[PDB]
Amino acid sequence: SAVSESQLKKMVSKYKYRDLTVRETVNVITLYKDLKPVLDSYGGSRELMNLTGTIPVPYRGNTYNIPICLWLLDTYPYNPPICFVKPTSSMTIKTGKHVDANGKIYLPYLHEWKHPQSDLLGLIQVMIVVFGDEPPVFSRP
Amino acid sequence: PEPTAPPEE
Repeated sequence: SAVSESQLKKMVSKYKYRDLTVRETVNVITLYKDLKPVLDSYGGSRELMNLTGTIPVPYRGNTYNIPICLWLLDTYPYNPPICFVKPTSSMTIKTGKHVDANGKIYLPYLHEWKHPQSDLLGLIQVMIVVFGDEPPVFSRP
Repeated sequence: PEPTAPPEE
């Protein structure tokens, strides 16, 4: 149950920067075992690859597996990913500074994104720190 | 890992 680089290259066939996107995706899924690459229709408009799953976020002495979806545009890594928190039936989205009504994530890291200094490993690192202070979702009481 | 979130505060 693991994705081969070959399968990843096929998923980004229509991408403008393929090797770069594959390279970073491999890095991300290797370090974050709970994120999985999936080719899906973005908003039912067009196919793009995204990293789906959870990232470990420590909050008040406990670690939570926050559900997220990182959409890699066909311009990745030159343009930042479009990121969303994805609440399950047992939780709700906490709208605030870094999360809007739709669960879309907003971070300075994304706003000033610039290749090659900016990357997914850096972005996820930021999310763990930022969400650790302000969770993007909470379990339903 | 199974999606988890902190209790509402």
